[PDB]
Amino acid sequence: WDGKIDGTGTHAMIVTQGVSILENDLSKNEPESVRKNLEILKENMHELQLGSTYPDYDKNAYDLYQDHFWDPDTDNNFSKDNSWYLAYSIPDTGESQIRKFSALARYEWQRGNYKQATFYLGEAMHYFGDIDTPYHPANVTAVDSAGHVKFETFAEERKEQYKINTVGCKTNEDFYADILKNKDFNAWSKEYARGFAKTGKSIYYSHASMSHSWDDWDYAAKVTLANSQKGTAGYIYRFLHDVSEGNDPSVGKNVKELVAYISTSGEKDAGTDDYMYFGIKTKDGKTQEWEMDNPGNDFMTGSKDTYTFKLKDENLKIDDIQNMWIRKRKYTAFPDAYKPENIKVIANGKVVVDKDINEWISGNSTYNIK
Ligand SMILES: [Zn+2]
Repeated sequence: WDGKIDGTGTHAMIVTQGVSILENDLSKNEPESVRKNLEILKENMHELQLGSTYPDYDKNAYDLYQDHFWDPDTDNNFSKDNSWYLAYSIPDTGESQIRKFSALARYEWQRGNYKQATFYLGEAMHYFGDIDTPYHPANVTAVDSAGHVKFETFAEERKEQYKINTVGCKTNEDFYADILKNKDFNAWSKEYARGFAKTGKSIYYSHASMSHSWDDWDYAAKVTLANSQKGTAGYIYRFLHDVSEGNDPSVGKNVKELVAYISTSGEKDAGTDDYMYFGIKTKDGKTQEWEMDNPGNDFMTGSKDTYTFKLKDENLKIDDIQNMWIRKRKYTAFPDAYKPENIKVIANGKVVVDKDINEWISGNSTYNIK
């Protein structure tokens, strides 16, 4: 879906509708804290709207927006168009970004930073909205087909007539109740998103591609836009319950992957081109290290980078990881100083490390973040 940097456009309509829908379907026996948090959420509507359109204008966006894609069947963005990386990486997809930003959103909310929290939730919904288009889950880029942009423009112009005001049931009913059943946010979000993405991919082949009429496009937009609104409303519902009761999805679960969200200082020369590594040390003195290298230029001055690391051992708990750090090693003969501003480490949908740094890492040195 289209979206403008000022927080207007199809993307903004989906989240704005998502809140109204929720308000409409909210059952009377819904907890009081949920009602209050929704009021705080409506108070911050413009940040939800800005976050919903922001990823397309984010200056450190991938050249092709690879991560805005995800095939629910193959489980990747364009087969491996990021340009798949073995032994170190973990390419981001629309699906993983929903999880990343969802974790950031709950974290900020829990500390009363509603402004930042809502912006993050907004970004998470941008990615869900995308996977609910016909083209994104089918992995059909703008380069691959002219119908891609054309379809999103068709939708943008008619967005007003595709708004829905309810999912068709109250929150105490099946659709919403199901959302709350699985405490493992991550396992849930993946399946929930898969269902909508499969419907979008089907719609592409049966109605939204360039082989179809314009009465077909109307039907395709009506269905996928309705589903986008419906699914967003559910995500918001889940969010409100999670932030209101302080539900934690990481509990007891093994840590199979770690996600690092790094903000590089905006100061002159803060970015670097040297080899960067992220490492962990376990209580038992066992260590693992991965090279941080997604890319197209990582660690640019003022950028925000995401890395996902898969752990070797699969029986570890969060408390088992004694230390974590970042280490830099020179590329050429002269070290390239690096100045990170902050680093957050996410495990099982929970921000486990929120570390401000704001200092140079001049040469070949290690810097503990935990
Ligand atoms: Zn979009």
